[PDB]
Amino acid sequence: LDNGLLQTPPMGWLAWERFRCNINCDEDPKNCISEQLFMEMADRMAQDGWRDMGYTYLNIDDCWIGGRDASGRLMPDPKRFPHGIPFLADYVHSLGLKLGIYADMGNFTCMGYPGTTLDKVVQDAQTFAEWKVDMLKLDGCFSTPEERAQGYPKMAAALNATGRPIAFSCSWPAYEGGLPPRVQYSLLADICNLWRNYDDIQDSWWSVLSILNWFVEHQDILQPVAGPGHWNDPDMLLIGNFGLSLEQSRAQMALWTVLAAPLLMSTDLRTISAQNMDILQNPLMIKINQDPLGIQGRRIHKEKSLIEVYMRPLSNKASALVFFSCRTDMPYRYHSSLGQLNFTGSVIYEAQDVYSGDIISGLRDETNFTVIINPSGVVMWYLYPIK
Amino acid sequence: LDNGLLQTPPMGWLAWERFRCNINCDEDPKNCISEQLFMEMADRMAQDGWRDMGYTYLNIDDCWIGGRDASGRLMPDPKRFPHGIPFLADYVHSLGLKLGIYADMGNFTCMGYPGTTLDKVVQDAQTFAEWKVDMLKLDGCFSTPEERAQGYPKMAAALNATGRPIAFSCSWPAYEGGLPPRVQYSLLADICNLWRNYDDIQDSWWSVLSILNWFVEHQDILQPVAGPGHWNDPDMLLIGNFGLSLEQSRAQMALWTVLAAPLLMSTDLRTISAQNMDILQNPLMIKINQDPLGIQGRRIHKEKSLIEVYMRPLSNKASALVFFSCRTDMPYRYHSSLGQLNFTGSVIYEAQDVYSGDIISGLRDETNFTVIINPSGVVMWYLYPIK
Ligand SMILES: *[C@@H]1O[C@H](CO)[C@@H](O[C@@H]2O[C@H](CO)[C@@H](O[C@@H]3O[C@H](CO[C@H]4O[C@H](CO)[C@@H](O)[C@H](O)[C@@H]4O)[C@@H](O)[C@H](O[C@H]4O[C@H](CO)[C@@H](O)[C@H](O)[C@@H]4O)[C@@H]3O)[C@H](O)[C@H]2NC(C)=O)[C@H](O)[C@H]1NC(C)=O
Ligand SMILES: *[C@@H]1O[C@H](CO)[C@@H](O[C@@H]2O[C@H](CO)[C@@H](O[C@@H]3O[C@H](CO[C@H]4O[C@H](CO)[C@@H](O)[C@H](O)[C@@H]4O)[C@@H](O)[C@H](O[C@H]4O[C@H](CO)[C@@H](O)[C@H](O)[C@@H]4O)[C@@H]3O)[C@H](O)[C@H]2NC(C)=O)[C@H](O)[C@H]1NC(C)=O
Ligand SMILES: *[C@@H]1O[C@H](CO[C@@H]2O[C@@H](C)[C@@H](O)[C@@H](O)[C@@H]2O)[C@@H](O[C@@H]2O[C@H](CO)[C@@H](O[C@@H]3O[C@H](CO)[C@@H](O)[C@H](O)[C@@H]3O)[C@H](O)[C@H]2NC(C)=O)[C@H](O)[C@H]1NC(C)=O
Ligand SMILES: *[C@@H]1O[C@H](CO[C@@H]2O[C@@H](C)[C@@H](O)[C@@H](O)[C@@H]2O)[C@@H](O[C@@H]2O[C@H](CO)[C@@H](O)[C@H](O)[C@H]2NC(C)=O)[C@H](O)[C@H]1NC(C)=O
Ligand SMILES: *[C@@H]1O[C@H](CO)[C@@H](O)[C@H](O)[C@H]1NC(C)=O
Ligand SMILES: *[C@@H]1O[C@H](CO)[C@@H](O)[C@H](O)[C@H]1NC(C)=O
Ligand SMILES: OC[C@H]1O[C@H](O)[C@H](O)[C@@H](O)[C@H]1O
Ligand SMILES: OC[C@H]1O[C@H](O)[C@H](O)[C@@H](O)[C@H]1O
Ligand SMILES: OC[C@H]1O[C@H](O)[C@H](O)[C@@H](O)[C@H]1O
Ligand SMILES: OC[C@H]1O[C@H](O)[C@H](O)[C@@H](O)[C@H]1O
Repeated sequence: LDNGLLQTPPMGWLAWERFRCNINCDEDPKNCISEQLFMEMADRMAQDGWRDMGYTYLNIDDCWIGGRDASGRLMPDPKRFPHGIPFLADYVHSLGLKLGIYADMGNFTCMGYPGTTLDKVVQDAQTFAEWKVDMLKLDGCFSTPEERAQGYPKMAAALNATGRPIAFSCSWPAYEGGLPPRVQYSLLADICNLWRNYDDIQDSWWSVLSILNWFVEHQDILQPVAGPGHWNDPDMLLIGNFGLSLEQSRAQMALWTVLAAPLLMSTDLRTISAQNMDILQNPLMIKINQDPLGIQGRRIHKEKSLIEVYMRPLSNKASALVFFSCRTDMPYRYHSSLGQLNFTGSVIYEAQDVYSGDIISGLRDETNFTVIINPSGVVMWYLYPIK
Repeated sequence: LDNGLLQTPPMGWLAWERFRCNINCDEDPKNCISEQLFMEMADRMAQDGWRDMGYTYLNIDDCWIGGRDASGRLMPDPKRFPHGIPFLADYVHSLGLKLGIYADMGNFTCMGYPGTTLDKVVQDAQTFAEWKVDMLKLDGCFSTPEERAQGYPKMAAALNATGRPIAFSCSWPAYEGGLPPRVQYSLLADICNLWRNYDDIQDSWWSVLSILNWFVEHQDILQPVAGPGHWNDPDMLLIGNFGLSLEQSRAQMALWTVLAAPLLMSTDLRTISAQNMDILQNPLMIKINQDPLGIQGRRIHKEKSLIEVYMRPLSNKASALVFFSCRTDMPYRYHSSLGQLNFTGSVIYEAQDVYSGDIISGLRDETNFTVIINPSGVVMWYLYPIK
């Protein structure tokens, strides 16, 4: 979408994966979807280094809506959002952050809350802009393919007309199988800043691999359509939650980064461990994710030893390499050379290990190197020519 | 097997899952299959509370064999085991531990090392006894159904004839699909102390789940056949390795415990975290696993919320309950009562949460309770009557 927004992938926090549709504020006041939850997360983002590292979006997901008023104007749940959305937006802006909200192009949201039907698109866009929202996630439950085909372009146009810059996250392609001929990616890129192509992430390694596999199988289609202002969205980071081991957490971060994915966390920032914070706030990792070229990476090699190699081109003739072990046994000593990974001759390279900080220097194409990769884990290099 | 051994499930350490067939001691001297590795693990088991908690077996797996001498007698790899197996057993015995060894009923071991063919069964049994081995794991690679049907009883008879008590771990049923009519559990119970029924565990949550689900699907057959002296073996514990998150690690321990499974670790005891050590060395968990009745537990309840309940009867009218979440979203508040979990009578119970240590008092059959279960995680209760 040509609205000047998201020239690099959006970094932030999204409520959904961790907090879902928990509206029982009587039994569970600390973890229910509410004004309090978002304010407390905003506080952590501002105080604990998150905003400073680039995580700027605080996004509300499903289950915020209370109904529509006599004019058809959207309202939050009065008990869970007693001060309303402008209050929350103003609060988030006062901390140097941006606020995202959620709507559904259809009769209802996926959890059955009031939907943004075709005749409500313009009104709801105007409402969001008036509230000073900075991002909209438009889901596609309870609609037909033709309704979505009208509705997503209509919303992009309605948002534009408000005059407020609002980042547009579309779920349109996920509902149509994510692939040609039903999905037109040139069209999507003209109307959306980012799009959910595929299944909802769940808090499991199986879910991560399932998404990873789908994006890799279809990378010839998906890789070229990504760039500044228009990203593929493999869904939220699971880092800080229940399903991923340490190696797996490091793996998702590295793989989302080489895929030029949004770094949208969804975790309790109030209780996040130092170890998981270290992953998400890794400065070189973020630098790579936020590379100005915005070129999505690809899997470039697959071995029968079950080691996969991913490569992302970066600015200043630099590259990111992810050595990824799909093995389930033990650490694997992977022997290779840059020449075997299709690098150009005569150039001498240097690598910084993104997680350890270690520097490997004097790498010519023919230089043999060994990387030790843990099972379900990665080794990630930031690679650059040296003069 | 009526040899006076394993009246409770065996507890110890097995090399395979974590260290596999790593024989390259030139490049990896600290992690290769060698006498040093086993001596170092023995020291850890003696010094770090493992032995005193009940972890007594230290088991060599595949890839230890050098060959056969002129008389056809097995010898360990001379470079990797320079002092010989008797030296290692001596060392193990001096620390109050027991030594386990590996052989294969067939042409070769699964990794292609010399096999214990039918004409070598007796000689190998005598060799292990002379070496003062305490446990034998007999694999079934590179053999026919008829060879196994002859060989496993032949080895049991041979081991018996040596006069040395040697715990017998049989993989026979795993090569036969693990089920009747192809597997005869009445025979296995008479000739083996424990048997691998099913697939090799790998370092992943998916692997734990597939094993757990196979054992649950066939529990009507498998539950009754286990007891003092003869156990089902769902394979090694993964706790301390790479593939399991904290919740999943706590889950495998709890679930292996209610299944009256062996507690055979396979992890680097030199670098194991305190958090993982606290799981494996949990005194009440071990007490439950080592319960003198040796009655294997069952899944007693399954709900659409994807919460599963397991129950294991224990000595002194006590029970172990495992509330297991197969959800992949967020913590779940499970509402139940003992009466809904098929507890009868007017008995008043008290429960101790095995992980938190918390005590819940005044539980009658009708009393409503709530437990909070994390995704891919468990809540475990030790439940007992009070008067
Ligand atoms: C509502 O929708 C409209 C129409 O889509 C949006 O207006 C566009 O906004 C974008 C982003 O700000 C504009 O793109 C920028 O144009 C700059 C100059 O273009 C001029 O010249 C062309 C002809 O050559 C004219 O069409 C145009 O009117 C301008 O006069 C560029 O300099 C910018 O360059 C950026 O990208 C390059 C290359 O990637 C980088 O090197 C630079 O660093 C820089 O970031 C950029 O391309 C676009 O021109 C606007 N279109 C129109 C018709 O005005 C609104 O933004 C949108 N409003 C809201 C509220 O969402
Ligand atoms: C080769 O194979 C034979 C079996 O064919 C094995 O012999 C068995 O060995 C076990 C273990 O040593 C014996 O079990 C023990 O029996 C002891 C006495 O029981 C006798 O008396 C009763 C009278 O009612 C008879 O019914 C019974 O047949 C025996 O003759 C007990 O003292 C032992 O009790 C143990 O368990 C209790 C738990 O309640 C504890 O309190 C005790 O401390 C103790 O640990 C035990 O039950 C068994 O009797 C033998 N069977 C036969 C048929 O002889 C060989 O061991 C095996 N050889 C090798 C080396 O593997
Ligand atoms: C989006 O919503 C529209 C609007 O209708 C509204 O929502 C419905 C689910 C009902 O709750 C309505 O009371 C409400 O006005 C849906 O269009 C409507 O669908 C309903 C139910 O399918 C239709 O009523 C049915 O008519 C058939 C006869 O063909 C009977 O067999 C049924 O018993 C029932 O009475 C109704 O005609 C229709 N109304 C309009 C104005 O079109 C629409 O289905 C829904 N779209 C999607 C994609 O979910
Ligand atoms: C286990 O091995 C036996 C022994 O034969 C060995 O393997 C042969 C291929 C050859 O290399 C011999 O020198 C070895 O001693 C296998 O039994 C033989 O099977 C082969 C078929 O390849 C056949 O030619 C012979 O007649 C068989 N020998 C006898 C006398 O039994 C057996 O097949 C192997 N079992 C499994 C399941 O792998
Ligand atoms: C790299 O190592 C391989 C061993 O696999 C060796 O054959 C080759 O000569 C080495 N290449 C160079 C240029 O050192
Ligand atoms: C248990 O809870 C149910 C509602 O879930 C309630 O109807 C019932 O009265 C409770 N039972 C007791 C004994 O309090
Ligand atoms: O109910 C909200 C839920 O709806 C869909 O499933 C989306 O794909 C999820 O990301 C989430 O927004
Ligand atoms: O209907 C719920 C919906 O949620 C997401 O958008 C998924 O991508 C879809 O495949 C579907 O499961
Ligand atoms: O090769 C060693 C390997 O062989 C078989 O697959 C067994 O089931 C494993 O437990 C292990 O002993
Ligand atoms: O040789 C590996 C071995 O591992 C397990 O025991 C399987 O159940 C067997 O069928 C066999 O594949």
